[PDB]
Amino acid sequence: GLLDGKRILVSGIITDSSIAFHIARVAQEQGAQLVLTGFDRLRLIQRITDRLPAKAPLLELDVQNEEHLASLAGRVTEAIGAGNKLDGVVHSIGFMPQTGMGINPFFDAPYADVSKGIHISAYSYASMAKALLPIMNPGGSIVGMGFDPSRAMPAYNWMTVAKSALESVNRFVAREAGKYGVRSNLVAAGPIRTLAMSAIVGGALGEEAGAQIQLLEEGWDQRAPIGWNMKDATPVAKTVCALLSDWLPATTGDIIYADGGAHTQLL
Amino acid sequence: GLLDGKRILVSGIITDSSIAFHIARVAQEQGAQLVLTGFDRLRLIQRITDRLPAKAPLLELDVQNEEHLASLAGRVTEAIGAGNKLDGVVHSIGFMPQTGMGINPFFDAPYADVSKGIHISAYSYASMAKALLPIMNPGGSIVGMGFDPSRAMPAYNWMTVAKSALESVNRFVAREAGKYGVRSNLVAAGPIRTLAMSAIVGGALGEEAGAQIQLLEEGWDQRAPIGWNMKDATPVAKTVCALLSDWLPATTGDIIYADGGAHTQLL
Amino acid sequence: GLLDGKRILVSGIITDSSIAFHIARVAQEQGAQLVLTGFDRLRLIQRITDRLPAKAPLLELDVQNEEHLASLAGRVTEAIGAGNKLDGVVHSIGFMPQTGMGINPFFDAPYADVSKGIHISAYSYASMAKALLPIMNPGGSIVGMGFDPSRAMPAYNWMTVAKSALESVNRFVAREAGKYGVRSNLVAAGPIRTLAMSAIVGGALGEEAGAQIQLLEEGWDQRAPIGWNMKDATPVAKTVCALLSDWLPATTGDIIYADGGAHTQLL
Amino acid sequence: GLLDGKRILVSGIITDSSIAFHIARVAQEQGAQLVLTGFDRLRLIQRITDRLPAKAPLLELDVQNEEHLASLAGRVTEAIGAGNKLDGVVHSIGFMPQTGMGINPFFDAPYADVSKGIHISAYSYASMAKALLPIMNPGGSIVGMGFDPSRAMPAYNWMTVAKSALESVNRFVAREAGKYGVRSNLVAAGPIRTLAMSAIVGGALGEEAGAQIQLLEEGWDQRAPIGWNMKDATPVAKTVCALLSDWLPATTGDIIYADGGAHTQLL
Ligand SMILES: NC(=O)C1=CN([C@@H]2O[C@H](COP(=O)(O)OP(=O)(O)OC[C@H]3O[C@@H](n4cnc5c(N)ncnc54)[C@H](O)[C@@H]3O)[C@@H](O)[C@H]2O)C=CC1
Ligand SMILES: NC(=O)C1=CN([C@@H]2O[C@H](COP(=O)(O)OP(=O)(O)OC[C@H]3O[C@@H](n4cnc5c(N)ncnc54)[C@H](O)[C@@H]3O)[C@@H](O)[C@H]2O)C=CC1
Ligand SMILES: NC(=O)C1=CN([C@@H]2O[C@H](COP(=O)(O)OP(=O)(O)OC[C@H]3O[C@@H](n4cnc5c(N)ncnc54)[C@H](O)[C@@H]3O)[C@@H](O)[C@H]2O)C=CC1
Ligand SMILES: NC(=O)C1=CN([C@@H]2O[C@H](COP(=O)(O)OP(=O)(O)OC[C@H]3O[C@@H](n4cnc5c(N)ncnc54)[C@H](O)[C@@H]3O)[C@@H](O)[C@H]2O)C=CC1
Repeated sequence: GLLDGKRILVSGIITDSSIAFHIARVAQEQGAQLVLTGFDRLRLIQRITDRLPAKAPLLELDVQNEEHLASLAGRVTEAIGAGNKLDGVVHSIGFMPQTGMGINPFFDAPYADVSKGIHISAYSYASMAKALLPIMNPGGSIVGMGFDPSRAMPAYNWMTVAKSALESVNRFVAREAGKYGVRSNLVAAGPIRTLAMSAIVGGALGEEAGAQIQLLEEGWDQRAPIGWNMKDATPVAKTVCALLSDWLPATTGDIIYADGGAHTQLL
Repeated sequence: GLLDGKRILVSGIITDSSIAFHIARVAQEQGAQLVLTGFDRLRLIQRITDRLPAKAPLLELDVQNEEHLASLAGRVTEAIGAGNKLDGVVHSIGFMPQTGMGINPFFDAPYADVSKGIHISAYSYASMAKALLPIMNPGGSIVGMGFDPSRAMPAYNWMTVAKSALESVNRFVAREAGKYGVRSNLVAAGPIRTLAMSAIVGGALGEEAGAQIQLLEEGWDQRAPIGWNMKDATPVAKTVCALLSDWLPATTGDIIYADGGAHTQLL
Repeated sequence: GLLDGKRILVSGIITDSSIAFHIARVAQEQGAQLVLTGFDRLRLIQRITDRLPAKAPLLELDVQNEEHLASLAGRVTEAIGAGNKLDGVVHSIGFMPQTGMGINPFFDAPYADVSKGIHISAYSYASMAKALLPIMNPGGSIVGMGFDPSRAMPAYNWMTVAKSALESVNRFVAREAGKYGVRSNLVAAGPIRTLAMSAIVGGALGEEAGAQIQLLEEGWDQRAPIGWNMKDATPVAKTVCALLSDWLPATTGDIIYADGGAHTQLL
Repeated sequence: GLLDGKRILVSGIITDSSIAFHIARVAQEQGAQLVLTGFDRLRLIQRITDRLPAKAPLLELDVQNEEHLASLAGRVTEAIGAGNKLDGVVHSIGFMPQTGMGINPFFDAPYADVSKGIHISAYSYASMAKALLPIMNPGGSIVGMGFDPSRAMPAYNWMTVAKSALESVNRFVAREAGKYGVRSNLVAAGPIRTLAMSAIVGGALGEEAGAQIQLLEEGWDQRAPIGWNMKDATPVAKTVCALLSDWLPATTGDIIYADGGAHTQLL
């Protein structure tokens, strides 16, 4: 069991096709005891998570809520029992109001909307770390979910800016986390057919967005020297588990690309 | 005259040691007619700018003000006369509340403070572009001021996150600006002894910040194969002018490092 | 056992402080059956490898020898028995004549000497892949050893050029290897006290080299948010094993930094 | 005149569609006195260069010839007159035997052929610098021609490896050149329809190469936010001249992308 004995907080389960859902599953299959957090439809999330191969306490956490962040460590040690600490934290949380993604022209997202997306998608990586490093073991691992934002791309727009900010935050959380003996890294994932992703290629945010995203994903699989299957989140899940394991013990402030190799190839 | 005939909006003059101040000066020495914008002490800025080798209208612009952004193009064509357009825009604007720079631990900047810095230092690059591309000529150039945020560094903290977001914004403004025949680029500058920079090495934001920044700059000059003189902004000024010229006509969404070569060298 | 059942060719064992030595050891501790290759002192290597926690056939391979490359696949399937294939190949081979490292000024390495180092240290990664992909399983993994060559550094000189070429070769072997269902990646390691490394800080290649390398390594541990211990190769060993495992199944043409996080940090 | 008064050695003119040809032309139009070097058809090159807007001495230089390198500085000061030095050197030289480009599979280039291409296309950048820095002024500029080798691409194959090595060499020549007050940089150009380029899209090196290159170039113009015209070398020429000028005085060991902005954009 890659993750035998480890206690791991996995955030961001919203449906059974969330990337966190699969991380959660592969983690349990691998020996880990989890605690889960969820955003706003908690009953829905409870019903979804009932399907993991094992039970796991579930706590509410709205990353924009000071008080939830304040109480989080208490709620976690309670759920895992006093005298116990986390070995692993997964941040798999993201959001950008739709005015910052694809419908709208890039220049028409208003600041209050982008600030919200940066808050939830980038800054919150620091918040979770701050809230949780006090309850983590030496040898621990924080892992966040990004996508390669180093070139601009159609439709993703401000969400790419948010991911750029996230990569930079991650390099700073690594500085803090290191004082605890704790690694911090991002997994840069290829596009994965989430419920929201599907809704977008179905045109949820306008037709030209839809067509652009669709063209983006097909290009991925073509460049990926080992292919990319957007229908299958589990190679990303496995990658996160590798970073939660003790098998990358000298990597931090870093980015692991689970993307089929697509970013290393031009045509 | 590198810039003969060009009309250029240069933002961000606050003292005679602002980097915009020198860009302004080198630009005039080079043939350009400028319009200047300033933030909040306009009388102060007027008195400062009186010293440039030529007169230049001065307009108020608070990058967080919708109405200033709204009116900006009107105020500019008025100042340069109807039927005239800009060839050049300089964004040399930045700010991060001090809770996000160095005193404070990284995890204690509150979101409202970082959001403010991201607003002024990153998002505003899109705002200026949006406000001004309607009044720019084919062959034009937007240039913003950054610093290399690809590795974390002590004290700069959230300001580095903000610069990471800026680089990503710049790649998107390039997409928009290209429809107008207009380039967008950043100059990544080495550390330069601005009034605020000095105040910080003098300990304005705590002693350990001060010492860290001071150590940062000395490392710069040591790595720079051609040296780096933080007392002298004019090699950065000249670099911005090169991007305003027609001599980099195939570069955009890009980053030019005016940093003595320091980023290309490890020890 | 991370590597249970896998058959793995590990090249480059020359002493018990070679990085391959530890990869070999951690791999065996982890379930793998190995075949080993060695360069020129085969009796010496046999005596060294006798110390691994398990036996492993040992084959001669001089990466500059056409005939050794020609025969290699035969010799390997013989050693592992017909009808069996490799799951894993480790390239941990490197060399640059000393005229290209540190004594000599950079401009005085003669081409014939640099060509030799590029041959052994970069091109040979393609050669091993070519010689061995015919005997590898879907799901396999080729892993080479590099160091981050993206900034120039004192003394390493042409060896850095060679590592730059290696990273680029690796992106091409990924293209080929993918047709076999096989990943190709590099581990970028922090400096590790090998016999040759020690000899150099002891001044083997001149005093100023020695002092520069020594300054390089101390800077590493200072930047590394989780520290770097050049005396201990085993975090690199573990990283290579992670890439040999099935836990990074969507990464290829890529670079994993086992370097304590040092490359993500400026000061 | 951007380059008024400067003396500049421009290498690599072979036809009137060579990139050096246009650099040469734009440089003269801009005030510079040139000395030119040529590889092996000197009479041909003389007849070609007769067309520049001004005369320029022409010297033979085969970058693989020790004796030509040995004598080069003598021949140059002779041609420019004793007591005079160079302000500018252009390296616009490249070659990879066709076994390393596109016909052949990547694994079938033999080392002796790749070594040749690395010799001419990468190592020679150090050679020219070594041969010429002794006859350069403070404030001088060495400029080489590359293409972005950071992702693998079809057909270019070993020539991409060679360009990877070149970028790394350039970071080392910057270290040496800095002791003379001299900058070293590369221009990364978009694809440009040279005679050899045309021959290749015409299938000179096999049909699938041809089709791949052709697909590569069309993708360039599509990503380039300001377009890319492979028929027109003069935006690259202008970029090189910008680096020869005094307008990028703090950039070295660096890479300027004259590529329409294509590398900053994913789809
Ligand atoms: N699906 C894709 O193609 C890729 C997604 N990613 C990233 O993976 C992560 C997970 O998203 P997916 O699983 O793809 O979609 P998802 O929609 O299943 O996950 C988004 C999670 O963010 C949570 N969330 C939103 N606002 C929140 C708040 N205020 N507090 C707490 N949680 C909040 C949602 O509840 C949801 O569980 C995101 O960072 C996404 O950007 C990275 C690469 C690719
Ligand atoms: N000084 C340094 O070592 C380096 C500075 N930079 C960047 O150069 C740019 C200029 O800063 P410096 O000249 O160094 O300092 P400075 O303090 O002279 O310039 C800052 C400018 O931002 C303006 N500003 C702040 N808030 C504003 C708002 N709401 N609206 C409009 N303007 C506002 C200020 O009025 C000031 O003119 C900034 O982007 C800075 O981050 C980049 C590299 C190095
Ligand atoms: N030690 C260090 O600080 C770092 C080393 N690396 C790389 O790790 C790899 C292994 O080197 P170390 O274990 O450090 O030193 P080492 O000297 O123990 O390993 C070098 C291996 O290359 C082999 N070799 C040399 N010429 C050969 C040829 N013609 N054919 C076959 N093999 C040949 C040697 O026999 C030796 O086994 C090299 O790629 C090195 O550049 C990467 C990062 C750091
Ligand atoms: N054409 C393209 O799409 C791009 C070309 N480049 C680079 O621009 C540079 C110039 O090539 P182009 O003008 O495109 O082609 P070209 O064929 O006109 O120039 C090649 C030059 O290399 C010279 N050369 C070859 N072997 C030599 C030797 N032993 N000694 C001295 N010179 C030798 C040739 O004589 C020729 O003048 C090369 O570095 C090329 O890789 C960079 C980006 C794009």
